[PDB]
Amino acid sequence: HWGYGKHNGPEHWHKDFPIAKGERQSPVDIDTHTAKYDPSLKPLSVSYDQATSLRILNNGHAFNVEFDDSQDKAVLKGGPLDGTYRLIQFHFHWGSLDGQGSEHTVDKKKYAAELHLVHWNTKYGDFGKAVQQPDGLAVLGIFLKVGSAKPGLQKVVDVLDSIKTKGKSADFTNFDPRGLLPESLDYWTYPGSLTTPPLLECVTWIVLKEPISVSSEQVLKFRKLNFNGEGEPEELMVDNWRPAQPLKNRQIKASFK
Ligand SMILES: [Hg+2]
Ligand SMILES: [Zn+2]
Repeated sequence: HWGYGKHNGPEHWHKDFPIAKGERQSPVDIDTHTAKYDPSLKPLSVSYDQATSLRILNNGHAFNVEFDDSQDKAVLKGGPLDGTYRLIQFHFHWGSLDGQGSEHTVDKKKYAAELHLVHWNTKYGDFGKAVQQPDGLAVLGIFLKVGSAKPGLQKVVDVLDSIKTKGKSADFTNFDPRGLLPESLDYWTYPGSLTTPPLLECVTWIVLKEPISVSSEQVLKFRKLNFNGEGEPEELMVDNWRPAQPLKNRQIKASFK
C-alpha cells in the first residue's frame, strides 16, 4: 500500500487518493512575508491538564500516541476555531538527517521533525463523522529542531524500543502532552488536509512559530523505528514526511505582529 519509498511515496498517492491534487492539500510552505496578521483571531486555548493517554502504536508509517476522547478533557479552542475540538492522537514526521523531516516549511526552511496533535470538532459526535466535514478537524503543528533535550519527550523516546515494528503497540498511560509545547503560542493558520492518505480536506491547521528543541540522541531513537513488520527485511522508519503542496490562492493568517 502507500508509503514513503520510491514506488509507493507521495508522488504515487494521487492514484488511489485523487484528492492528493485537490484544492486544499497539506502541508504547504509558509511564506512569512505573504501571511497577514489577523486582528479578528481570538486567543488560542490549549487545555491539556486532564489529558488521558491510552497507548502507543507503530502503524507502519509513524507512531501514534492515542488518547481517551470519550469525555471532554484535552481540548483545543479559540484562534480561528469555532467551538471545541478534542485531542484524539499525536504523531510526528521526521527525516533521515537533521536538515529535513518537517512537513510544513517556513520560507522554504525544513526543520528536523514536526509534531501533529490531532483534534476533532465535538459538534460532529466523533472522529469518523468529523472527517466528512470541511471543519471537522484541527491539527496543532509544532516544529522540532536539534539542540537541547526535550524532557517532556523522553517518556515517548524510552517506549520506542517496545514498538519497533509495524503492528506493535504498548500501554502508554499518564502521558502529559503539555511537556511538548514551546513557550509561545504564536501561530500561522490556514485551511488544509491530513498529510497522509486518505488526505481528507477537513483540517484547520494551526502551526506554531516557535519550534521545540529535542536532542540528537532523541531524534536518533525515532530513526531506529521500522516501517516493516517483525520478522521482515529492515526498512528504517525515516523520511515519513509529505513535501509542500500548492497553496492554490488559500490565505495563511498570522496570530502575531
Ligand atoms: Hg472534509
Ligand atoms: Zn501528521
